[PDB]
Amino acid sequence: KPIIPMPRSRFLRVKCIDCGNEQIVFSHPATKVRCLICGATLVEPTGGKGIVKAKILEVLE
Amino acid sequence: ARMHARKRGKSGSKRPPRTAPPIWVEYTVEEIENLVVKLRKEGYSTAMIGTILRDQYGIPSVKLFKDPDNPNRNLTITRILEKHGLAPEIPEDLMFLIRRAVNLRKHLEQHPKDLHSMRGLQLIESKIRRLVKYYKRKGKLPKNWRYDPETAKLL
Amino acid sequence: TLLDPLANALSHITNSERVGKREVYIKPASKLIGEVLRVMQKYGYIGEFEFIDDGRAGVYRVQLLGRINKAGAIKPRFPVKVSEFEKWEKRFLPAFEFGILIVSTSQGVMSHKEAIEKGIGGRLIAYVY
Amino acid sequence: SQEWKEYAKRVLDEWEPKTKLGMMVKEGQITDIHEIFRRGYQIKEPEIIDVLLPEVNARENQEVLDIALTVRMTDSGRRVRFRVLAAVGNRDGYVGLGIGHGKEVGIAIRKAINYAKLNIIEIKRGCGSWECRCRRPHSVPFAVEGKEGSVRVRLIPGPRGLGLVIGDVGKKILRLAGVQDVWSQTFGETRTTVNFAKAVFNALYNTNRVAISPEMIERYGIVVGRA
Amino acid sequence: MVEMKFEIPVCTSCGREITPREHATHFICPNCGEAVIWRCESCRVLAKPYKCPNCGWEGP
Amino acid sequence: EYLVPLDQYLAAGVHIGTQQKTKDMKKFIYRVRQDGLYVLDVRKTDERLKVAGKFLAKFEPQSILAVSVRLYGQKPVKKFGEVTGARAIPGRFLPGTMTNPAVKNFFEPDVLIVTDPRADHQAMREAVEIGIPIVALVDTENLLSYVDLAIPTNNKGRKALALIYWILAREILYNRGEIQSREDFKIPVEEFEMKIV
RNA sequence: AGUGGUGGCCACUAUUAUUGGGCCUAAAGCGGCCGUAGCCGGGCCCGUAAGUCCCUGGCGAAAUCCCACGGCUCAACCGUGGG
RNA sequence: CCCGGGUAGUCCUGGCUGUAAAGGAUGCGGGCUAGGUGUCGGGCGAGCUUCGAGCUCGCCCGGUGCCGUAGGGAAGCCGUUAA
Repeated sequence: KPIIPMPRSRFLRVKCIDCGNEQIVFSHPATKVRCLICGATLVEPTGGKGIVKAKILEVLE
Repeated sequence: ARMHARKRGKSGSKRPPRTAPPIWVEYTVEEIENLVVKLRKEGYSTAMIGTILRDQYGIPSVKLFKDPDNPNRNLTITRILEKHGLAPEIPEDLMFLIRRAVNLRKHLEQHPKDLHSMRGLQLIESKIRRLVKYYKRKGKLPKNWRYDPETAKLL
Repeated sequence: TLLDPLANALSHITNSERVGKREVYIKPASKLIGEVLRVMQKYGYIGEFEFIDDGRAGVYRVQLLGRINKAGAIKPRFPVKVSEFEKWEKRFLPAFEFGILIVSTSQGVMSHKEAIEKGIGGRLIAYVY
Repeated sequence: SQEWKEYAKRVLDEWEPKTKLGMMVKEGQITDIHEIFRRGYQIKEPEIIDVLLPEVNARENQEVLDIALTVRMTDSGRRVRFRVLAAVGNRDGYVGLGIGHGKEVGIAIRKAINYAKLNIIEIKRGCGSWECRCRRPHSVPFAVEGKEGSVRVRLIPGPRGLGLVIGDVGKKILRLAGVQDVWSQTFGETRTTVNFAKAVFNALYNTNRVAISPEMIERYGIVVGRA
Repeated sequence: MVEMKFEIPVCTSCGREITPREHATHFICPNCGEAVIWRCESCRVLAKPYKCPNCGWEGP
Repeated sequence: EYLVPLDQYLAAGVHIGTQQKTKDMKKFIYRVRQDGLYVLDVRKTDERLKVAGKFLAKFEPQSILAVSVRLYGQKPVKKFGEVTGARAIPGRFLPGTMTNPAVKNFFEPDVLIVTDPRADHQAMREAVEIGIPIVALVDTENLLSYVDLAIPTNNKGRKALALIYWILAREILYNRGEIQSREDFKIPVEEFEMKIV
């Protein structure tokens, strides 16, 4: 148990498969991550981390 | 989560000790207000608005942004709704309990013999009454305002 | 629910040093806790003490020198004038002038010995020996 | 004094050292009694201490506290047994307490005194009262608390010439400890002499547990053992 | 009357003095091999680590 | 810099621990296999046995006593004591050994070596009742209470048991100046082992 | 030149527990939950200064009580002086 | 007490009665204080996986036993789910 509580969740800078939309997403989403343009699902909110479906570009703290 | 169940489970969550907004964010303070009002005019509450902002738009917290209209107050989604005639007169948190109480009351009307649900009602109305008393202390609610089930049906 | 940071802190210190650890972290950090931590360290009971900016309420880090026998916060803030001070020394200390007490006078939190010559009353806050 | 040295030489002749601690107190590179306490060896031979502290053998330095008469019993009778509690010690901060089982009075007395010799400990003394402050180890340096069984005992420093205001058991134990004035408070059943005596013993032993900076060593004239 | 002021030993791990009948130990340093390290019974039972005064070697 | 080859260290099974752990031990842990076994850090074992080599030869050969009760530790300790001239007592540690003066074998060592803390509770209790420091071979489940020197090792395999005392005797003769070089140590590792008949 | 019996009161007693008690098995946690008054309440800044603390004016009679001196042999008792 | 019968009761609907060795014989909230040890729920990291958390090992959270360092207790015993 640390003195200070850090957040385990990260953020992900992600490039979409279809329309090549670049987005920032939460590592533990609660709803289905819909792209802005094509609207396809990107991350699936599961019990733990969301199941990313696009291609990660870079993690963010 | 111990007021009634007295169970010490901690499904809470952790925020980083961040004072300044993250560098990697691209949206300026003006765009977040536009996004939240767009979501709110659809009919989303501040909690789910925030979940969507952090989920898809990827913003950690609006509270990390400082109010352009006030140097000494952190910007909150509720404050943004208030800034444009969208904040609710009844705060969301109590409104949700009101509607839950009403629907449960219908269920009890249809099912007089479920005493477990009777006790559930007995505690959730104590929650409603406690928050009503708090708001009377704080003043966000009218002094004469008093929850009544028949009036709650209207709400 | 938490009610008083100071007594919790002093109990934390005492209990942690009964087993005899080295570095103790107190979670509910406040200004009065720091003003307290000044006093006994000025008497050499503890080693370095410092404040860590957690982000919620701050933490206090202390190194223990293994000097204190018992360190506890007297709760009910008894107001005491000067000339009757001895009547309380018999209640919290093991011998003549053994250990100290902390008083919050008009001039701030500070040791009891230094208050005798400063000639100030105030409310007892804690004690240690 | 010289008689005690004579007895010390006599026992040095007769006694042959069994336990490891025996050699360096027979060979003579140990002369201080506190050499035994500081390092923390174990004592099992009664001859180890009277060489350095022969005064234990004085009749005024040994006291018989109680003579309990317990009873085992079988189908064919109640078989008695003697349990004697007695204390020994020099009057300069070294005392021991002992309980001896036996079938006669003298046997129990001997075994009790012998075992008491092994329970020797070092007693810090001082002057911590609010009225005496004389920096002489005439009393306890500070208030102390001892526990044994139900009985709890609080010994508070007192002014010079007050005497020992405590039950006769603690009276004798402290009188053999080189302490003259102390306030006493007793919690629990004090009729059971044995637990009371052991609690007093443990309180005296606990005196050494308190952390002390040298300033109060000056302030109360704190002496670790012989003054 | 000579006041034989002995030096009561002090444990290294905690700094507490050694009472007479404590089951404490005294042993030579594990790396510099000249400094005497004391270990009091309380320090011994839970086996908290100790540090050398001379070479700064750490050892349970 | 190892006193023995590291491949041979692995072969002797010293690194192999059981599926247990203790919080006081966690520092010496290397990793946990996918089955549950807990593995030691061989480097720290090397450093610890080096320090023990510095220690043990400082004391007198006759005042050092070792005791073992494990079936696989009875011959290694005997060979160790014979090599270093240290007293050895395998098997059941007799009660009252150094705590009862009137026992025929009333020997009071200035230092004691322990194979398994779990096996010989009586030994360390009697060692405490006299008050001497302690050296112990600690596997992944042993408790570190009253351990002035803890050596991480596998004290179940006979090969490791032999190798540990082999190395320790070699370091004893190094520090006492009796034997100068490793090649001078002609006694093989097999001499300390337990011969399965 | 007192000494005994008895009755009332305090201590003995931490058997009234503020200082300072217990409530698994010895008398002693109500079957459970909710909740009003009351009580006890998170961190930081600013103000007020009611409580809180230091200084100072008026005031709580005499008598009793503590101490020095003096008077009656001394004492008790009385006065002078300080508290 | 054993056996053979047998009414109220035991069952449903509405209401009353407010009871038990309703016992963990342990009132509830917070913080602190060695550890080991299994299962239940959720999450995570690996490996197995006929790819169904389907299966094995470690970790975090919540509840749920036992053993047990110190400590407590008159002891019986309690000992982070504290007495």
